[PDB]
Formats: sequence, C-alpha cells, structure tokens
Amino acid sequence: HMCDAFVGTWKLVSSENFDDYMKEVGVGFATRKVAGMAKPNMIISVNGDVITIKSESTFKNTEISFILGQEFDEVTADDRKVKSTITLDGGVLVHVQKWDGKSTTIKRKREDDKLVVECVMKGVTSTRVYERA
Ligand SMILES: Fc1ccc(-c2c3c(nc(N4CCCCC4)c2-c2nnn[nH]2)CCOC3)cc1
Repeated sequence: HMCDAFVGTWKLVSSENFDDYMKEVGVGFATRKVAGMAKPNMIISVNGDVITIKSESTFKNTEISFILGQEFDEVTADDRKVKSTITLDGGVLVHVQKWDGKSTTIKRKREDDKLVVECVMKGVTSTRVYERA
C-alpha cells in the first residue's frame, strides 16, 4: 500500500520555471522548446514491490520501473543516461538522478487532488502540477 495515493493517470495542468530547470540541466534549445509545449501523462502503477512510472507525450514515451532504494539505469526524455535512485521520505517520492558528475532531485507529492512535482538542479526549482486524467 506504499504508494496507493500516487497510483493513477495524471495529466500536466501547469508548469513553472521548467525552461530554466532544463537549461540548468543542460538541455539544448530545440529539445527545450519542443518539450516545453507538451502536456504529458504520468501513469503510476504498483505491482508488489515494483513501481512503474510511465510518461506519455507527443514528444517521447518513456517508462521506468524500480524498487525503492535500489539504483537503476534511466534514459531521460532529453536523452541523458543517468543512474537513478527513488526512495519514499515522509510520503514523498524522492528521485535522484546522477550523470557526468552532476545530480538533480525530483520530488513527487500528493497535495489535495493533485500530484505536485518539484524538480531542482542547483539553485533552480521548477514546479509541475498534474491532475487526474
Ligand atoms: F513531452 C515531454 C516529455 C517529458 C518531459 C520531461 C522532461 C524532463 N523531465 C521530466 N520530468 C517531470 C516529471 C517528473 C520527472 C521529470 C519530464 C516530464 N514531464 N512530464 N513527464 N515527464 C527532463 C528534460 O526533458 C524533458 C517534458 C515534455
């Protein structure tokens, strides 16, 4: 029942500062502009200990499956090859990606009827709000 309140299909409804987050991460111009238009779906499911998070969009479909606390390989939407670890901390899913000596942290939180996602790279934070689809 670890992630019960996260399970579902979630659609992006708002984004703030995501272009600047992407710049800080190192995403190139064309990817930033195209990615910035999209309203992706985030589809979260759980089977035993395995959590699956799918992202479906006009740009890219991708998917991660993982066990909390257990590092895995991830290809990001902007084509970074990262080493990811996702944990639960006080009911927040905390996702750390490591690549090329860099690190970014992505938090997913249930707040009211929304899923609030905060992405941080150095001093830049972005907030993306998703609603049930
Ligand atoms: F069409 C799309 C598809 C994917 C993304 C996208 C990107 C990146 N990180 C993301 N997430 C945010 C939610 C939590 C995980 C990190 C997304 C995303 N937004 N919604 N789902 N995934 C990194 C940079 O490249 C794009 C943006 C537009």
